[PDB]
Amino acid sequence: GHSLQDPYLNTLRKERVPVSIYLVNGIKLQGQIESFDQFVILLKNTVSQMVYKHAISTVVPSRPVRLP
Amino acid sequence: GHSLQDPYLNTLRKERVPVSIYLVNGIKLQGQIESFDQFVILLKNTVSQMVYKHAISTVVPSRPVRLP
Amino acid sequence: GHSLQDPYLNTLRKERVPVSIYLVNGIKLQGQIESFDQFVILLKNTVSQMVYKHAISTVVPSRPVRLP
Amino acid sequence: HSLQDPYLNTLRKERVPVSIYLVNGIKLQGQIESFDQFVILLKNTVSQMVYKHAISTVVPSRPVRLPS
Amino acid sequence: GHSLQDPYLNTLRKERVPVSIYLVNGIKLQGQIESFDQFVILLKNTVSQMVYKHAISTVVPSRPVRLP
Amino acid sequence: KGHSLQDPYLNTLRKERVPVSIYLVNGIKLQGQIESFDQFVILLKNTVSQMVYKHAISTVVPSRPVRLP
Ligand SMILES: Nc1ncnc2c1ncn2[C@@H]1O[C@H](COP(=O)(O)OP(=O)(O)OP(=O)(O)O)[C@@H](O)[C@H]1O
Ligand SMILES: Nc1ncnc2c1ncn2[C@@H]1O[C@H](COP(=O)(O)OP(=O)(O)OP(=O)(O)O)[C@@H](O)[C@H]1O
Ligand SMILES: Nc1ncnc2c1ncn2[C@@H]1O[C@H](COP(=O)(O)OP(=O)(O)OP(=O)(O)O)[C@@H](O)[C@H]1O
Ligand SMILES: Nc1ncnc2c1ncn2[C@@H]1O[C@H](COP(=O)(O)OP(=O)(O)OP(=O)(O)O)[C@@H](O)[C@H]1O
Ligand SMILES: Nc1ncnc2c1ncn2[C@@H]1O[C@H](COP(=O)(O)OP(=O)(O)OP(=O)(O)O)[C@@H](O)[C@H]1O
Ligand code: NA
Ligand code: NA
Repeated sequence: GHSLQDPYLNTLRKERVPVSIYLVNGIKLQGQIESFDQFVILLKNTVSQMVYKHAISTVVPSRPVRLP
Repeated sequence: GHSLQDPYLNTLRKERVPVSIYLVNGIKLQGQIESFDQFVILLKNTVSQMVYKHAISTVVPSRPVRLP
Repeated sequence: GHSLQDPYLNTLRKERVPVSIYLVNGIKLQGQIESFDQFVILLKNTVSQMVYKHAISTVVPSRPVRLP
Repeated sequence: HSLQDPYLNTLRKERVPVSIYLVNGIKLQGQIESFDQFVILLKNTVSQMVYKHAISTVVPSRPVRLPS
Repeated sequence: GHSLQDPYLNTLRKERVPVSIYLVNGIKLQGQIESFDQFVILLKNTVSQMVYKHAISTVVPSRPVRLP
Repeated sequence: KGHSLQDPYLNTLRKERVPVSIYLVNGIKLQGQIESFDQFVILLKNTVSQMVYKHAISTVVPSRPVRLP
């Protein structure tokens, strides 16, 4: 399920970790995860934007992180 | 669920906030959200059009949105 | 849910409005919506072709259209 | 699938020559030999299985009776 | 519903038929169907690699195959 | 057959810690070890553990063959 995606995203959110989100088309977004639900992530940095999960390849934290 | 996506689109809709919508294929659409449902967004501006969510990567508001 | 997509496509259909349908790969199709269901749209012209909704980015009517 | 199935079944049973445009822009030609919910067997020189998720459009070479 | 895909893939597996698998991105994989489930295919050659179906456009056997 | 192949296959690569290559839909090649996975994502370990959406993966390729249970 999301039995893993969620605590991971939530850990990045809670602790305000800088991340790169890579999109399926190769576009790289940077920021902190402000919030998220089942389908979108709200990314904040130089401009705030709502990102669709279905368009995301990877989420890469800038530092190692406690895992579920 | 859609606990985040929906109040976010509704606030954009209600406050007529100009948005940029970036499609998975890199095309940028521009305008205001007239309405939406689970699967599509109705975008009005110089050009009015129905946009399938599955083709959307990000929604970038022209100014930040305060959620309820 | 479908509260917008259905009445929007049904209106375009009943009114025989010429539409531009942009595919996810950038290609543009033009014609009239002959019919549609959950997964496909039948686009009328020289022949009526079947278009999977999953392959569509946007539907753009040639003229402004209301949905009373 | 109230439209897709009778439409593909007409194409199959009348052995109508078709074009299948894929989401990446590749164009396949042949005839529909069989299909189910997820795949179409496209028949020709070499026959092949096409995933509907990779199809953008299905374009018959001639007009065909339309499901009503 | 799966009355084509399963028996097609299973015939290709049982008979160890050389196949080409084309991905939506243009990549051409070659080998033989080792096993498959609802979502992935195990494609044997130098190692058995897991191919996600959603990434596949077509499956093309190296020779014709009689179905059950 | 549901996930009767994908789960044990990924589980094998996880438990045996076999290095894999994960190719993305856009051609990009990621490399590391499968730390864990759920229905939707795979955690890929190297410098940091990045999260890979399955919907963006075309293939997972083990650096060396392995066997299913
Ligand atoms: N974890 C990842 N997921 C998806 N794509 C990635 C990832 N890491 C790198 N890429 C992409 O792979 C390509 C090659 O990576 P490389 O490290 O050479 O790029 P880079 O110079 O670091 O650029 P960037 O800082 O934008 O990643 C780049 O287009 C990059 O954006
Ligand atoms: N927030 C975003 N989400 C997804 N894709 C984006 C985003 N911002 C830019 N891109 C993509 O990155 C590519 C690089 O273009 P760039 O961002 O430099 O132009 P731009 O700053 O958007 O210009 P303008 O603001 O005038 O549109 C664009 O093709 C665009 O599709
Ligand atoms: N409303 C839209 N939705 C999705 N894609 C679009 C839309 N409008 C244009 N495009 C695509 O984006 C690309 C660049 O857009 P641009 O602003 O140049 O439109 P255009 O090329 O003048 O339109 P046309 O191709 O009809 O002349 C075009 O190839 C077109 O296919
Ligand atoms: N029904 C369709 N579905 C998807 N793409 C199409 C369709 N018809 C044409 N195209 C694409 O539109 C582009 C422009 O088509 P144009 O009418 O200029 O040439 P064409 O005669 O359609 O070429 P062809 O049919 O050989 O692809 C081509 O790249 C073609 O692949
Ligand atoms: N299993 C695979 N899944 C998806 N893409 C692949 C795969 N193998 C190769 N590619 C594509 O090939 C390009 C580089 O080729 P690569 O070195 O990965 O071939 P290879 O698989 O090592 O060949 P061989 O199977 O002969 O060892 C990458 O951009 C990648 O997109
Ligand atoms: Na990149
Ligand atoms: Na094309």
